[PDB]
Amino acid sequence: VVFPFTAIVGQEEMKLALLLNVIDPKIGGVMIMGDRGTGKSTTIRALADLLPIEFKMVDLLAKANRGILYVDEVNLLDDHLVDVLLDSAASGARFVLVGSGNPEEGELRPQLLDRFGMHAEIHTVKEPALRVQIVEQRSEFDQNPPTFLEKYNPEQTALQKKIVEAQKLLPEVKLDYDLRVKISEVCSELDVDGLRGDIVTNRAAKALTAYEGRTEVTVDDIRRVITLCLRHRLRKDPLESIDSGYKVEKVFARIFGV
Amino acid sequence: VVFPFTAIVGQEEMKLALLLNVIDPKIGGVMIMGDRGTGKSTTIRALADLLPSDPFKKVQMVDLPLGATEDRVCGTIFEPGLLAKANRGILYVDEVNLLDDHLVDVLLDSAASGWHPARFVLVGSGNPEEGELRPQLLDRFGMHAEIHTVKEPALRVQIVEQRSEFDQNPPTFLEKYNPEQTALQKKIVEAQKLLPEVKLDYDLRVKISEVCSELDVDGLRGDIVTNRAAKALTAYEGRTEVTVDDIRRVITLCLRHRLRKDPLESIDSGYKVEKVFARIFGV
Amino acid sequence: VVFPFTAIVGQEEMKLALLLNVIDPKIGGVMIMGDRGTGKSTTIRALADLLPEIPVVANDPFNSDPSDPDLMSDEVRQKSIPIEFKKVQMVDLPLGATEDRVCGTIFEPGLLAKANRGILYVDEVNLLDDHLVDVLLDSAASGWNTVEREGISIRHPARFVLVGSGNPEEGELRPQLLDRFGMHAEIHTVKEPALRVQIVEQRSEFDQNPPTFLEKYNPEQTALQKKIVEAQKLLPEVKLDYDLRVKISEVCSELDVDGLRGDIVTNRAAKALTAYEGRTEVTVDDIRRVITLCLRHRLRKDPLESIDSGYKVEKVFARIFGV
Amino acid sequence: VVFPFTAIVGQEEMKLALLLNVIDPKIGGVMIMGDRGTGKSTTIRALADLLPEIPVVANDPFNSDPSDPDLMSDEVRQKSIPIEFKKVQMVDLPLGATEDRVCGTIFEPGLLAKANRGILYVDEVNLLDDHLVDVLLDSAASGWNTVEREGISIRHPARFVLVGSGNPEEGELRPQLLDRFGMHAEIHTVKEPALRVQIVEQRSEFDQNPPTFLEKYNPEQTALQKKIVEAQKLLPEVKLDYDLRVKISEVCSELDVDGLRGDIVTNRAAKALTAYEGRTEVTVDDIRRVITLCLRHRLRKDPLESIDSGYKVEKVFARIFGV
Amino acid sequence: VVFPFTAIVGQEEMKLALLLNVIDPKIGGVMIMGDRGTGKSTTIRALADLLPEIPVVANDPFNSDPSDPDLMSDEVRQKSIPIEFKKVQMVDLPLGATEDRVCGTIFEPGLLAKANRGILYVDEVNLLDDHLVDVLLDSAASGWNTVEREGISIRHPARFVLVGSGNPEEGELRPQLLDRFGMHAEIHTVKEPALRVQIVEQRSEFDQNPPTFLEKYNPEQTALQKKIVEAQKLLPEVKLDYDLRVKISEVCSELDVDGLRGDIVTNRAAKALTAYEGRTEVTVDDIRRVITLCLRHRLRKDPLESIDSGYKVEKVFARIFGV
Amino acid sequence: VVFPFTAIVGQEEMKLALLLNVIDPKIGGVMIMGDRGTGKSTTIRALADLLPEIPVVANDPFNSDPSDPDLMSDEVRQKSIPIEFKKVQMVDLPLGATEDRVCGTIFEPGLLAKANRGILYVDEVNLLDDHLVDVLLDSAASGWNTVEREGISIRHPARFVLVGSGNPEEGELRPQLLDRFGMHAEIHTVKEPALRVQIVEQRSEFDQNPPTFLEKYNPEQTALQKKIVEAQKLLPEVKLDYDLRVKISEVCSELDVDGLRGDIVTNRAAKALTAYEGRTEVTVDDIRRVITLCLRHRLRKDPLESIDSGYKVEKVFARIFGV
Ligand SMILES: Nc1ncnc2c1ncn2[C@@H]1O[C@H](COP(=O)(O)OP(=O)(O)OP(=O)(O)O)[C@@H](O)[C@H]1O
Ligand SMILES: Nc1ncnc2c1ncn2[C@@H]1O[C@H](COP(=O)(O)OP(=O)(O)OP(=O)(O)O)[C@@H](O)[C@H]1O
Ligand SMILES: Nc1ncnc2c1ncn2[C@@H]1O[C@H](COP(=O)(O)OP(=O)(O)OP(=O)(O)O)[C@@H](O)[C@H]1O
Ligand SMILES: Nc1ncnc2c1ncn2[C@@H]1O[C@H](COP(=O)(O)OP(=O)(O)OP(=O)(O)O)[C@@H](O)[C@H]1O
Ligand SMILES: Nc1ncnc2c1ncn2[C@@H]1O[C@H](COP(=O)(O)OP(=O)(O)O)[C@@H](O)[C@H]1O
Ligand SMILES: Nc1ncnc2c1ncn2[C@@H]1O[C@H](COP(=O)(O)OP(=O)(O)O)[C@@H](O)[C@H]1O
Ligand SMILES: [Mg+2]
Ligand SMILES: [Mg+2]
Ligand SMILES: [Mg+2]
Ligand SMILES: [Mg+2]
Repeated sequence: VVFPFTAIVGQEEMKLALLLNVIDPKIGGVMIMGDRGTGKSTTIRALADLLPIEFKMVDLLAKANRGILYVDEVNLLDDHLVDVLLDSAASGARFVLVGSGNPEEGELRPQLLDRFGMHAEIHTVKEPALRVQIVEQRSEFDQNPPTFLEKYNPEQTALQKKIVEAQKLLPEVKLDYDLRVKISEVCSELDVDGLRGDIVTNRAAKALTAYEGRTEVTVDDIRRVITLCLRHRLRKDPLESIDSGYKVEKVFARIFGV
Repeated sequence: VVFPFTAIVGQEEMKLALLLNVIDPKIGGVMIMGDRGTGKSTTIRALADLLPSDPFKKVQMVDLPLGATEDRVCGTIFEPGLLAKANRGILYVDEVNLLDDHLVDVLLDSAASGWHPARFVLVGSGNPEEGELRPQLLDRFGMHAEIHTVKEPALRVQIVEQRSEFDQNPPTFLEKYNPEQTALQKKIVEAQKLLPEVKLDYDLRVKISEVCSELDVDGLRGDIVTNRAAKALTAYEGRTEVTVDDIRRVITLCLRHRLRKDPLESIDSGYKVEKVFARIFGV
Repeated sequence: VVFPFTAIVGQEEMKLALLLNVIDPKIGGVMIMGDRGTGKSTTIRALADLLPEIPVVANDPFNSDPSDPDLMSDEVRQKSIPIEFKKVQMVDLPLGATEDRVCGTIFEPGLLAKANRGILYVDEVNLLDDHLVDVLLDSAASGWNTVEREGISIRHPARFVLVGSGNPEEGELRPQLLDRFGMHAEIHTVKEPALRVQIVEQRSEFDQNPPTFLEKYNPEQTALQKKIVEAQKLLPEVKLDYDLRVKISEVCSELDVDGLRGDIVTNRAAKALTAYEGRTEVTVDDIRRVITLCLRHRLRKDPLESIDSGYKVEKVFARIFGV
Repeated sequence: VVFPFTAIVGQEEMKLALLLNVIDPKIGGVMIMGDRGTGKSTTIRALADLLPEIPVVANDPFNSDPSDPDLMSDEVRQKSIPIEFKKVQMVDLPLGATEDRVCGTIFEPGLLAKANRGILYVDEVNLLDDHLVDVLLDSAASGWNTVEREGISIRHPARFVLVGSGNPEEGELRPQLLDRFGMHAEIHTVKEPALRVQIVEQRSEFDQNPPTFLEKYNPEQTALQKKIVEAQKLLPEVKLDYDLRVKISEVCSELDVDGLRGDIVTNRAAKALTAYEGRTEVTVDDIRRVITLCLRHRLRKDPLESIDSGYKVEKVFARIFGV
Repeated sequence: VVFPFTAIVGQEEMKLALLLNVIDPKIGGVMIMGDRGTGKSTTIRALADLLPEIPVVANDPFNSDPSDPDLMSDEVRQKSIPIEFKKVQMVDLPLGATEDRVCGTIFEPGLLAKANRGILYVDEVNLLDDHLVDVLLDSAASGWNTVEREGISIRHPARFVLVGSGNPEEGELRPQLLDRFGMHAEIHTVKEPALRVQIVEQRSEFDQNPPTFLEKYNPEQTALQKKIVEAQKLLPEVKLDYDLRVKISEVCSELDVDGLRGDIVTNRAAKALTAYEGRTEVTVDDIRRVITLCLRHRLRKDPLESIDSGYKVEKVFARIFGV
Repeated sequence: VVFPFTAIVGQEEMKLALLLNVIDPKIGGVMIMGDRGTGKSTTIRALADLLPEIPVVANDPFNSDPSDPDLMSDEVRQKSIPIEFKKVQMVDLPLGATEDRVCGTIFEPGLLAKANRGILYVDEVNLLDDHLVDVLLDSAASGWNTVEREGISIRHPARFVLVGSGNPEEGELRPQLLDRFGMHAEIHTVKEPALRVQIVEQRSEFDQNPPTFLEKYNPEQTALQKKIVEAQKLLPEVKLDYDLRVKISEVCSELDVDGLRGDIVTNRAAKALTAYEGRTEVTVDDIRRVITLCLRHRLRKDPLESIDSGYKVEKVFARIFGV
């Protein structure tokens, strides 16, 4: 037995990315770097559950037609891994290319690092009140599993209903041409080395609206996903005075105005 | 069903070289150069559909993964190998530099030798930004193209929309793009027969040999491919002649990669060739 | 036929860690590194006698337990005889060994197969080849055997303690393997002349005639055999106050430590130490005797180590608690 | 027929540690390192002649002790008799031998099985192979061996002296195996023409006629052989006075020798040397002759400093005792 | 279909070296070296067609002389006759070959057996090093190949011209393999604009139709492998004057080459060349035509000045000879 | 079928050692280093057909000795028969021989056993791996083999001369193996033009016809066999008086030589030389001719100094010999 998806607290970057990937798998995969203790492998296994013939998870070549695939070892991979990711999003086995990375040791190669389309980072909690909450939850889980999940059972049905309703809202796009020109302009303003970025963000932010249930796409929607998919492609130079995400925010502000 | 070879926005450098190598099997391949993206792989797979031992069906494109050995490459036993599939087809090599072996040398040697006869094309790619190939092994390739990322808002949105369109309805689009594709196929079929009729003046041969000799280019490989490429281009334009202008359009990208590597200063690659061409010609 | 446990002179810190870990297997193992001599394993191999007893289903090569389906083997899960008194088994692997014995060979029983609910001892862990050491990282932290190859599949629970020793002036395992071991303790050399004379005389005396000497120490050691079973009974009665947890999670968070890996063990180590003493409540003193031992190899900082890690932990503890 | 022992000219220091090890088969081993030549490898192979007898049961590859019911290896423990006296054996392993015969694979007896309680000689231990050296790293100084190659996992007694030679120009020993040996003796070439003439003449004479050369020394060899047996029975009578045991321990403190192993071996050898002379009361100037050659290779020091590693031990000896 | 030899334009030096090596198959081969292009690997392939015929025994795994020697090689010695009068073959080895394949294993012949008394072509000799270059250091210059691998033990005759090429900007060879080569012919690319057009036209004409090209050159080329054969019969009739031989060694000693192999080669090459041109005598001109490109290969490396190769040899030859 | 040994032009010093190593086959060996060419590997190979005869036991592969001490292997020693008077042999191992055909395993007779009381020619000894040179290190200078690799436990009586060649422009020998060689000789290229003319003519004439050359150089060779047979029996008659044996060792003491093996060889080589010129009394000029090449390499190089080895040895001779 594993935690339900509504057990992780505070840290929420991966949730948005994984839920966006689940609704539409055309984006690709997600690359996450973080420590070996903060709980990267625990939260993902939760997402394996509560996933909506009569249909109702793979860990590292044929049984991948439905369901995500977790690698756990791609970071130290030297080569070949390119073959599996190319073959995945090439029709003749659609699945989510969720992956695990570490800030040190293997960092992959810029030739491959631009085949994924999503990237989020992990930061420390730095909160005594929250850490004791997590410790208490883990302890009461360890005391006995079965009664713990039943307590959090009610919200899982609501989450499933929301995901199912949002999945079938594909025609809701209403994406404005002027905003498409503006996003292409801001992306092309910095060095991106290809057209991989523009296609990913155009089909990502729109889908976020489908999560909420609205129809139109405004600046607020894009602002929350613009950094998350156009940061690791910004490998300008090792002279990193500040994190590239802040540079993305700077160019975002200088163009739209905020 | 795949993307047609007419909707690729811009990038006339790759298309011209690919067409020339298609209409002239003995040129010796291309080494498309550039950074990531910009449709290196889409164009190659878009070329295969646009196509109609010693003595016929539809052509097939053959590719191999980066991780391979002689178990599949050789195709040892009457088992036919991977190369024994393109008797009238094409073969693709990716990240050539990442393949540290003599297998790449074997493939180059198998070219221009129809004895198992294969007679395919040898498009090369990779090396976005990870060290140039060996100065010897790079000298057995016909022409060296180049790809650069488009820098403009008007096109950058359009291409994206175009791609999105192909995911709205992958079928029901070829008929919309049918008339453009058929025009190119008929033209290339016609041009494949007019080639053995071009005449090159002896006087221009002296001038082109002088142009080659003025540069400190080693060997004679720079004067066995240009003569064929100019004839192929002139035949492609549907004529039986050659002027000084046609050679100019297939000389910069045919001999650029044979130049001296020495970084004495920052002379541009094509600028030196253009300067020499202007110096020894009346253009 | 070996050196009795209650004959070691000095080296108190290692004994405390070993007994604390053997009280409750939810520890994560113990790491021992230090100079030659000083009886690194002279003590570890002496733990065969000082062990409790557990019930095991009869004629079970996998050493399963009554019920406990979560960790119940195949022959009791899908098929479902009486249990009997049995001893906790300690097994060790040599530095030079093949890979056939460690894993399965096809079902044959592997080295880990006859290691459940026991203690795994490795000697000179810094000299083992990387081929074998990459298999233990699979069975550990997963609690399940993996070998199912050769066309026929087989599953097997696997859980041990994995305590080991080594030498610090040759290498330190892998950067990631250090996090598998929950506890880490080091030994120095006692330089008091009287203690050295005492240990030399003790070793010489035992070297004369084994059976007469060991029996002399019988009255004391047996008492320990009837003092460690008390901790395993009073353990599920200790309680922690919110003021204690809010500080055990504050001291760790103040230092640049990996998230929720150091706080969990320190919350389960001191809480068990009282059971060894015999009380039912935890005081501030009990924190001081386990805080240094637990948060040592998690402390990742700059390569410069002019200060002492134990000194840093003690001073931050004093500053936070005001002691 | 090999060179007789009591004919080697000079080299008094090296010609005593071997006898000390022969008298008491528990101290450890003697590793001899010196310049090329000097006959390091001719004394060791000639030691087989001067050799006492020990009792060992009949029809047993392990050569177990008929008494001491705690040392029975495999089946005579279950059976718990043709007791016979026998000469102890000498077995040397070649440098170009694999691990098949060193440990044992099939249960056939390995090379280590054939050298129980005897003498194991290694030639040019400086090189070996850095891979086979690991299996014997822990088998010695433990008294037990375990083999698990295929289908057999049995505990195997193993004890020997592990004498070895070397050359200090092809590398240095690993700082872990260096502590298994007991004493370290250095060799310096002779520098007097008369002795060189003597050794050349004696070698030529032996090469002239092997058999008639032995009779010129046989009574001396018999006389030496009688002395070893007598000193092998009077050993458990000597006794170290308590003040001396405290005094010797303080020497190990000042030199900062890591590990409490130098103290044990230094004490053990002092008793044996006294039994060789015939007395039964150790005294100062009797351990003075056995300390400088036992606290030299265990002395970690500054990379360069300025000591031959020989003056410091005697300086501390003089400071402590006073001579 | 291959490019006819007589159609190759230019390169009047390397053609001479190859032709002089074919007529007298004992000089020691050539080591053609130069920049890219210029057809270094075209002529070698072309020379296969223009080759003579030699007698050989049948059923023999490797070529051998029918009855000229006493056949001290293998069972042909005491078994002593089918002769097929076959043609000498061309054998080449790849850069990725392995040592066992070159010699043999459990008796399967290797590459050496095939390339005996023949032209063994080595591709890019500069890159190959260490492995599979030490075994070749005894098969040549001795005539006998010794194989003592995997128990199999025989003796193998072997001698070959060993024609090898390579690039001049990828390092230089070690001296041991450098002196096994007879001559050393350097290639320089044509630079006159009036000449390259001819090469381009000839290549284009050949590529248009490989047939109807040999007939355009068949009468001319068939007049080449008639002068060579006739030159072979005349060769064992030349008589170099004694006076010249004195002066030839003077150049060698004055230039201070290393060894003595630099004087046996020159005489044989001069005799073969003077037999090629038709006469049955030797003049000064014949020496000057081949001494330039024989000794230069063996000069001493010197980076202290800017003196090229061949220039010094010509200067010394002019100074010591007539004019 | 091979080049005659007595027709070698010049190089007297190389001819001296290869004869002294056959008259009394108890010296360590020889080592000759020099430039390319100059026939280092031609003189050595010509020695095969000029050797004496010794008795052998039946057809044993180990080449035992019937009328000799207890050195007749182990299987023959059970007896203590037919006599054949065979001729000694020389066996050479290649540059890439596998471990199977050096120590021997299966009992398949190894290469060392088949080269007992013979000569082992190690060509190009400058290029040999760190392996295959240790298994050769113990068999020499000890005269007993020990193979314990694959289930076989056999001790072989092995003894050879260990003749090796090579050139010094590719590395330096290891310190241990550099001492097993007996005497070291140097080769320098000839410079007189007339000698070069003679040597070229000789080689060309020999190559012209393999036979009908022994028919010329027969009488000058058959006299050498009876020149060595007589000298092989007068050796155990010559005695060096005690006056000079004291002096020779002094020389070594002055040169700071390492070991006492560099002094035994000279006292034996000097006795061998005087038995070759007919005399039966060693005097000066019979040890002066051999002390130069038997002590040249057993000397500390000390690259700080800039004095050649040859001059230093002769400089100190007159210091104590008054010349
Ligand atoms: N209480 C003690 N303190 C120190 N040394 C002791 C003590 N009791 C025994 N010894 C001795 O210390 C030595 C160390 O024993 P052990 O076999 O464990 O070696 P070690 O050096 O600790 O282990 P390793 O060689 O694996 O590092 C032995 O000689 C042992 O008799
Ligand atoms: N007292 C002595 N000191 C030195 N050498 C002696 C002495 N007595 C005899 N010798 C002779 O000196 C020689 C030394 O060679 P030996 O085989 O003993 O060396 P080793 O110990 O194997 O040397 P290495 O250190 O090179 O392995 C032998 O010929 C031996 O007979
Ligand atoms: N006389 C000639 N001189 C130079 N090139 C010639 C001559 N005759 C023909 N050629 C042509 O010149 C070209 C040189 O290419 P080729 O393959 O022979 O080069 P190469 O010397 O073998 O090169 P590499 O060093 O790369 O192996 C070929 O097309 C060959 O047909
Ligand atoms: N006495 C001699 N001195 C020098 N050279 C001689 C002598 N007798 C013959 N030669 C000839 O000199 C040449 C030397 O070549 P050889 O093969 O003997 O050299 P090497 O010493 O074996 O060389 P390497 O060091 O390459 O093994 C041969 O042609 C040989 O016939
Ligand atoms: N919400 C949470 N916040 C903090 N820590 C958590 C949380 N959930 C689980 N953990 C802890 O994190 C552990 C998993 O750490 P994780 O980083 O996934 O390991 P790894 O990176 O080695 O796979 C869990 O076993 C638990 O102790
Ligand atoms: N006309 C076009 N010009 C440039 N790029 C294009 C065009 N059409 C599609 N693409 C892009 O090319 C990408 C795939 O090719 P590419 O990434 O270049 O392959 P590779 O990375 O192997 O070179 C697609 O993601 C697509 O967005
Ligand atoms: Mg230990
Ligand atoms: Mg020795
Ligand atoms: Mg070539
Ligand atoms: Mg030779």
